[PDB]
Amino acid sequence: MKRVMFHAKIHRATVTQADLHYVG
Amino acid sequence: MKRVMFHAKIHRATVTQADLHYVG
Amino acid sequence: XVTVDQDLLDAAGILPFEQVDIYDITNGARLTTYALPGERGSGVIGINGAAAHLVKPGDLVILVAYGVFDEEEARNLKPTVVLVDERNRILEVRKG
Amino acid sequence: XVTVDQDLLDAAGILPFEQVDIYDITNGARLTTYALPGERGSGVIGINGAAAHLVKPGDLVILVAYGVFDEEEARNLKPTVVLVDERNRILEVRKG
Repeated sequence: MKRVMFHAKIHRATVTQADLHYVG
Repeated sequence: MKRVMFHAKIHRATVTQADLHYVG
Repeated sequence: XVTVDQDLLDAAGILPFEQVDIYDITNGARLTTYALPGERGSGVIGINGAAAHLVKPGDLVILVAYGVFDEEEARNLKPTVVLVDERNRILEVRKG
Repeated sequence: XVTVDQDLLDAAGILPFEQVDIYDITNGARLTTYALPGERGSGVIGINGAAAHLVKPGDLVILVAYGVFDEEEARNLKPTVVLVDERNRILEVRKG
């Protein structure tokens, strides 16, 4: 069996910007 | 470790129809 | 589920029956389903099934496919992005 | 999607295009998307696309990556945790 594990994370980051209509 | 990666996408498509009671 | 113009699937490199996520730009819904091949050149993006509760006709969406990669392949991956117009005709395809 | 200062990706060991989950501390949203490399040193955490409906500027978040492991590797895994400040500058990195 293969396991799904948490391997990395960026904790408590702050969102700096948002772009709902981003194109890419 | 195997990674789960985004490999493809269709960006900003428009939904043309819907069928909640589709049979298939 | 989601019926997709097979031309789009080809351009995306998404296979029929492949799992895909749908992220709704219009209303913010996010769900998981799978792709079904649609009439080529029709530009069809049809929401079948339960998904109809969340994704409506006229909504702008993003269909995303994720794969499982080995380390080496992951590091060299150049994802495919298909850009389309209001009728779902291809405008451009980007890689990487 | 989510544009992330590549410095952060490097520290995390998260690859560009890798799937990541975003858990919103500010409002409780939880979603799945992928990482895009952002300007190094900018501290950018940008929410692109549909995700903008759920994750807003100013929100505190957690970006998590999950991998698929073999039994042996799973048992010896020491996950990487990147701690950052209010500008997304690295404060510390923990492993295990």
